[PDB]
Amino acid sequence: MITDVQLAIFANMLGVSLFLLVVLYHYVAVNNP
Amino acid sequence: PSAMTVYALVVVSYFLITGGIIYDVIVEPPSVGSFLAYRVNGQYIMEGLASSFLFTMGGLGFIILDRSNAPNIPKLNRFLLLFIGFVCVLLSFFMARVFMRMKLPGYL
Amino acid sequence: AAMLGLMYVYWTQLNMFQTLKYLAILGSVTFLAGNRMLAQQAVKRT
Amino acid sequence: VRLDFSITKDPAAEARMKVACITEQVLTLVNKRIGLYRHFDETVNRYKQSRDISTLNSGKKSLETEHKALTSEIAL
Amino acid sequence: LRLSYEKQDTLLKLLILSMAAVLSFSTRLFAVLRFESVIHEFDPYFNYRTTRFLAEEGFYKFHNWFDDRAWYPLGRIIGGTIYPGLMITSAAIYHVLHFFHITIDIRNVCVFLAPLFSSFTTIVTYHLTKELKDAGAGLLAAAMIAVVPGYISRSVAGSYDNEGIAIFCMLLTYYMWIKAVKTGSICWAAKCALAYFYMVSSWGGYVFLINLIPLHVLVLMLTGRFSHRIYVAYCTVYCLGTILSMQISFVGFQPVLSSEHMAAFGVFGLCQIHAFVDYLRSKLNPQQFEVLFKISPWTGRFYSLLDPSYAKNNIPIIASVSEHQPTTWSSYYFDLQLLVFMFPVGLYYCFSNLSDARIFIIMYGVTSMYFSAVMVRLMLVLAPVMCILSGIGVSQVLSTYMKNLDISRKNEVASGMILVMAFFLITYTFHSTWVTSEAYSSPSIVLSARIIFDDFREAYYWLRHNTPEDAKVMSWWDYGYQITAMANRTILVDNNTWNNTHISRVGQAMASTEEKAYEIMRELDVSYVLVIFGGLTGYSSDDINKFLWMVRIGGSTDTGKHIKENDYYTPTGEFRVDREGSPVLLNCLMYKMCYYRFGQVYTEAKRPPGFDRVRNAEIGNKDFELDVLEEAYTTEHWLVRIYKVKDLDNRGLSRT
Amino acid sequence: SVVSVISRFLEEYLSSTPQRLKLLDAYLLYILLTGALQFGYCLLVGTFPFNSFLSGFISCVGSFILAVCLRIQINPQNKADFQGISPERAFADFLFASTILHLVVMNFVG
Ligand SMILES: CCCCCCCCCCCCCC(=O)O[C@H](COC(=O)CCCCCCCCCC)COP(=O)(O)OCC[N+](C)(C)C
Ligand SMILES: CCCCCCCCCCCCCC(=O)O[C@H](COC(=O)CCCCCCCCCC)COP(=O)(O)OCC[N+](C)(C)C
Ligand SMILES: CCCCCCCCCCCCCC(=O)O[C@H](COC(=O)CCCCCCCCCC)COP(=O)(O)OCC[N+](C)(C)C
Ligand SMILES: CCCCCCCCCCCCCC(=O)O[C@H](COC(=O)CCCCCCCCCC)COP(=O)(O)OCC[N+](C)(C)C
Ligand SMILES: C[C@H]1CC[C@]2(OC1)O[C@H]1[C@H](O)[C@@H]3[C@H]4CC[C@@H]5C[C@H](O[C@H]6O[C@@H](CO)[C@H](O)[C@@H](O)[C@@H]6O)[C@@H](O)C[C@@]5(C)[C@@H]4CC[C@@]3(C)[C@@H]1[C@H]2C
Ligand SMILES: C[C@H]1CC[C@]2(OC1)O[C@H]1[C@H](O)[C@@H]3[C@H]4CC[C@@H]5C[C@H](O[C@H]6O[C@@H](CO)[C@H](O)[C@@H](O)[C@@H]6O)[C@@H](O)C[C@@]5(C)[C@@H]4CC[C@@]3(C)[C@@H]1[C@H]2C
Ligand SMILES: [Mg+2]
Repeated sequence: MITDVQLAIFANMLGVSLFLLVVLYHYVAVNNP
Repeated sequence: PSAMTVYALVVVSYFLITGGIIYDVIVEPPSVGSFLAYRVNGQYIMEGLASSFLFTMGGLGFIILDRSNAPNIPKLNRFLLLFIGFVCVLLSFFMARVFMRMKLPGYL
Repeated sequence: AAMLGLMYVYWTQLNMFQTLKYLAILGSVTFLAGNRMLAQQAVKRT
Repeated sequence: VRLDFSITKDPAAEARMKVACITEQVLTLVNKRIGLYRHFDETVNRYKQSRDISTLNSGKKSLETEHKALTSEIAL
Repeated sequence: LRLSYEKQDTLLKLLILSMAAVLSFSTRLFAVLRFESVIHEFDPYFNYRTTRFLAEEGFYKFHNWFDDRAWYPLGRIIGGTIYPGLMITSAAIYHVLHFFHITIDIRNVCVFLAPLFSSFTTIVTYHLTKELKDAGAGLLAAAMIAVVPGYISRSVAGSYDNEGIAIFCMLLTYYMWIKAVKTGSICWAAKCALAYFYMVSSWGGYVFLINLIPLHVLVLMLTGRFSHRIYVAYCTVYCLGTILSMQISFVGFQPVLSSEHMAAFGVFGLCQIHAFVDYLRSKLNPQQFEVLFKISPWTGRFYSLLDPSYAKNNIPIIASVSEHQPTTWSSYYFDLQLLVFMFPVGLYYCFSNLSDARIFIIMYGVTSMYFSAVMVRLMLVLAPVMCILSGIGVSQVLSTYMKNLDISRKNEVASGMILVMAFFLITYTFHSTWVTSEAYSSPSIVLSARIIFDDFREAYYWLRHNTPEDAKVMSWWDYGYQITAMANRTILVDNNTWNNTHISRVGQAMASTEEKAYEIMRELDVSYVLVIFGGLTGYSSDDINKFLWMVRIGGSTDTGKHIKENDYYTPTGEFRVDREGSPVLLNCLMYKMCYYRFGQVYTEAKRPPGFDRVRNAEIGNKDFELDVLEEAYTTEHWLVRIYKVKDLDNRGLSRT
Repeated sequence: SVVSVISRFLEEYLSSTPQRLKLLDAYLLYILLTGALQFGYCLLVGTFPFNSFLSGFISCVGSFILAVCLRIQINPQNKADFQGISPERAFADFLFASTILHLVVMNFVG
C-alpha cells in the first residue's frame, strides 16, 4: 500500500505549503485597490 | 468594568486554570517531586505554576508588542517597549518547548 | 390551502416519509407562486 | 447562476454592476489599443515605413479612440 | 498575463480551502494506513452493529427495536435508548452511494465517515470565522483546525463514535446562531432551529448548547445592547428547538421537566418581560410610568461537571473510567502546541472591538475552557473555539505588520515579525503531525508488540463458531459490545451501565467464593465465562487490575453486605498476589479463574516458574482445582480464558 | 386607583396604530385566549396525554411568537434595525417558520 514514512512527509509538506500560502494571502489582502 | 477589568479577570483566570488548579484540588500532589518522568498527564504544583506563567507571559508579550505599533509615540521609549515584547514572546515559546521535551522524552 | 390540508391528512393516514415528499412538492409550487406574487405586491406598494 | 428569485430589486446595487461591466470593457479596449499601437510602431517603423501602414494604424487608433469616447459618453 | 484583484483573491481562497480540506482528510487516516481497517476501542462496535441494522432492516423496524441479545435477564430497547443521528447519517450516505452503483460495504462507510465530517468541519469553521472578521482570519482558523491534535484524537479513521459528526453539528448550529444575531431574521432562526434539532439527535451535549445561547442572551441583556433582532432570533430558536428536541424518543419530556433546560425557559420569560416593559416605557410619560413602576433535579453526569467531587467520592461506576480526571498543563500543551499562546490575543481583539456576536464567542471560549479544566473528555469541545480565536489572533498580527512594509501599498521590524510568525506556524504543523503519528493512532483490539498477537479476536471467533446458538457468556461491562459484535452471543452486562443492580450482581459473582458465585451463576442461567488474563503478555489493562473496581461496585447494593472491600488487602493495607496475600483473595472465584495451571509456566529468564509479569510477583496458590468450572478454551498467549460453567452433580452430590 | 393611566394608554394606542397592526393585534389576542383556555382546562382535569397537551399548547405559543416577530419586522419604526428584511421577505419567513412549526406539532401530537 503506502508506507507511513510517505504519509507523514506528505502531510508535513502539505501543511507547510498551506500555512505559507495563507501568510501570502494576508499580504495580498492588505494591498487592495 | 468598562470591558478592561473583565479582560484582566479573564487573564488571571486563564493563568490559574492552565496551572492545573482543579487537578491539585481533586488529586493532591506533593509540591516538588523527590516533572513526572513518563506520565504525560501529571501535575506537580510548582511545575504547573511555572508553565501557566509562561503561557500568560507569551500572551502579554504579543499584546505588549501589538500595542507598540501605535503612532505618535516617543522613539526612545518605544524601542524599549519593542525589546520587552520580543524577549517575552521568544523566551516563552522556546522555554515551553524545552520543558515539554524534558518531561516527555522522545519528543519529535 | 392544499399544503395545510395535506398536513391534516398526514395525521390520519400517511407516514412521515410520504408526507414529507408531498410537502416538498407542494411547498416548491407554493414558493414559486409566492415569489411571483410578492414581487408584484412590492411593485404595487412602491 | 441564472435564477434571481428576488422580490425587492435594489437599483442602487444594480448601478454598481452596470458600472463594473463597463469599466472592464473599457480597460480591455484601452489595453488592447495600447498594445496594438506599440506593436504596429515596432513592426512597421524599423527602417522603412513609407507612411502607409502607419497611416492605417493611425486610422485604426482614431476609430478605437472614437469607440472609447462613445462608451465613455454612454457611461457618463 | 494579468488578472483582476477579485479573480486572484477568489483563486487564492479556493486553493487554500481545497488544500486545507484535503489535509484534514489526509491527516485523519494514520491507523488505516498501518493496521488493517477495523472499527476500534470497542465503544463503536455498538454503533457499528446499530448502523448495520439500520442499513439492512429499515427505519420503521429500527425506531421500535427490542434487543434480546444484551442484558439477558432484563430487556433493552435500542430504538429509544440512544441518540440515532450517527446511524441515520451513515445509512443515508450508504443508500446514496448504492443508488449510483458505487457499492461499498457498511463497514468501510462507518470507518471513513469521521474523516469526511472532519473535512466538512474546516469549511464550516472558515465561514464561522469569516462572520467574525476579515476572511484572512477565516482561512487561518480553517487551516489550524485542520491539524489540531485533540480533534484528530477523538476522530480517527476507524473510530466510529458520535463525537466526530457531533462537533460539525455544533459548529453549524453556532454559525446559524451568529448569522441570526447579526441578521436578525426569522429565516436564519428557523435554519438554526433545524440545525439544533440535528445536533440534539446526534450528541448528548445538546444540553450544553442550550445552556450557552440563553446565557449569552442574558449576558447581552446586562450589557444593555439588547435589540429587537436578538429578541426575534432567540425566541424563534427557543420554541422550535424545544419542540424539535422533544421528538427524539430518548429525550421524551426531558426539556420542559428536567433542570438542565431551565436556564433557557428563564431567559425566555425574562426576554418577554423586558420587551414588554421597553414597549410600555415609550407610550407613557415618565411620571406615569414611574407611578406604574414536580421538576427533576440534575441527572448527575452533568452535575459532576459543575462540582468535580461528587462522582469521584460517591458513585463508583462513573469515576471508574480512565479519562474522567482533571487535565494538567502538560496535557493542555500536548494537545495544543501554539493554540494556547494565542487564546489571550484572540480574547483581547474581541474585548477591544465589542460587537453583537463577539460577546457570544467570548462566552463560549470561557465556559468551554472551564469545562476542559474540569475533565479530560471535554478537551474536545475546547479545540474548536481555540482555533477560531487563535486564528483571529495570528491573523490580526499579520494584518498589522504586513501594512508597515515599504513594498506593501524602522520598517524591517515588521519583516522580522512576519518571519517569526511563519516559524511559529510551521513548527505548529510539525508538532501536530508528530503527535498524530506517534501517540493518537493505535488499535485497542490488537496489542502492538513488529509482531502482533490478536488473542481477543481469536477467542471471540472460537466463541462464535463452537458454542450452542443460545449460549450466554458473562464478562465485565468493558467487554460488552465487543463480544456481541464479534463473538455474537447473548451477554449479561454491557457498556451502557443503565442498571447498576445488574452490574453489582455480576461483580458479586466475580468477587465471592465458588459456592456463592456458583449459586449466582446458576440463578442467572450463565454458561460460559470470559476473563482476560494478560499475565504472560504483560498487558497492564487486564481483568485483574479491575478486580478492585468489581469489588467496590458489587459490595454496594443491599446484597453485598458481606463483600467488605477491606477484606482483600494485607494486614498493613497492601494488595499482593503472593503468599502474603489475603486468604480470601487467594480463594476468590476471580483468583481461581485466570490462574488455573498457571503455576508451572516459565515466563522469564532469571525468575521462578509461577511468575506474573504485570504484577511482578509469585502466585500464592500454585496448584488448585476448579470444582464448578471446566476450561473451555485459552488463547495462544493465555490472554483470554473461557470457562464452561458446570451442571448439578448427577448423583446429587455436594460439589462445593 | 390605576384606571386613569389605563384609559389614557388605551386611547393613545389606537391613534398611533395603523389598520394592519390593529388587525394583527386582534389575531394575537385570539391566540392568547385560546392558549389560556387550553392551559386552564389542563389545570382543571390533569395531564394523562401529556404529549398531546404539550403539542396543542406549544402550537399556540409558537403561533403567538411568530405573530409578534412578524409585527416587529413590519412596523416601519424599526426599518433601521433590519436593513434588507423587506415586508414581503418578512411575510415569507413567517410562512416558512409557521409551516415547520405546524408540521412538528402534528408529528408530536397523538
Ligand atoms: C462556571 C462557569 C461560569 C461561566 C461564566 C461566564 C463568564 C463570562 C465572561 C465575561 C463576558 C464578557 C462580556 C463583556 O464583554 O461585557 C463587557 C463588560 O461589561 C460586563 O460584562 C459587566 C457585566 C458582568 C457580567 C459578566 C457575565 C455574567 C453572567 C452571569 C449570568 C462590556 O463592557 P460595557 O462597559 O458594559 O459595554 C461597552 C461600553 N464601553 C463604552 C466600555 C465600550
Ligand atoms: C442527512 C442526515 C440528516 C440527519 C437528520 C437527523 C434526523 C434525526 C431523526 C430522529 C428520529 C425521530 C423519530 C421520529 O421523528 O418519528 C417518526 C418519523 O420518522 C421520520 O420521518 C424520520 C425522518 C427525519 C427527517 C426529518 C428532517 C431532518 C432534517 C435535519 C437537518 C415517526 O414516523 P411515523 O410512523 O410516520 O409517525 C406519524 C404517525 N402519525 C399518525 C402520528 C402521523
Ligand atoms: C418544507 C417546505 C416549506 C415551504 C415554505 C413555503 C414558502 C412560502 C412562499 C412565500 C414566498 C417566498 C418569497 C421568497 O422566496 O423570498 C426569497 C427567499 O425565500 C425565503 O425567504 C423563504 C422561502 C422558503 C421556501 C423554500 C422552498 C424553496 C423551493 C425552491 C425549489 C428571496 O427573498 P429576497 O428578499 O429577494 O432575497 C434577496 C436578497 N438580496 C440582497 C440578494 C437581494
Ligand atoms: C457526500 C456523499 C458521498 C459520500 C462519499 C463517501 C466516501 C467514502 C470514502 C471511503 C472510501 C473507502 C475505500 C476503502 O474501503 O479502502 C479500504 C482501505 O484501503 C485503503 O487503503 C483506503 C485508505 C485511504 C483511501 C481513502 C479514499 C477515500 C476518497 C473519498 C473521497 C479497503 O478496506 P478492505 O476491506 O481491506 O478492502 C480490501 C478487500 N479486497 C478484497 C478488495 C482486497
Ligand atoms: C452534506 C454537506 C453539505 C455542505 C456542508 O457540509 C455538509 O453543509 C453546508 C452548509 O449549508 C453551509 C452553508 C450555510 C449557508 C451559508 C449561506 C451563505 O450565503 C450568503 O450569501 C451572501 C451573498 O448573497 C448573502 O448576502 C448572505 O446573506 C448569505 O448568508 C454562504 O456564504 C455560506 C453558506 C452557503 C454556508 C457555506 C458552508 C456550507 C455550504 C456547509 C458545507 C460544509
Ligand atoms: C417553549 C415552552 C415549552 C413548554 C413550557 O414553556 C416554554 O414549559 C412548560 C412547563 O414544563 C410547564 C408545566 C410544568 C409542570 C406543571 C404540572 C401541573 O400539574 C398539575 O396537575 C393537576 C392535576 O390535577 C393538579 O391539579 C395541579 O395542582 C398540578 O399543578 C400541570 O397542570 C401544568 C404543568 C404540566 C406545567 C404546564 C405549563 C408547562 C408545560 C410549560 C410551558 C409553557
Ligand atoms: Mg460516547
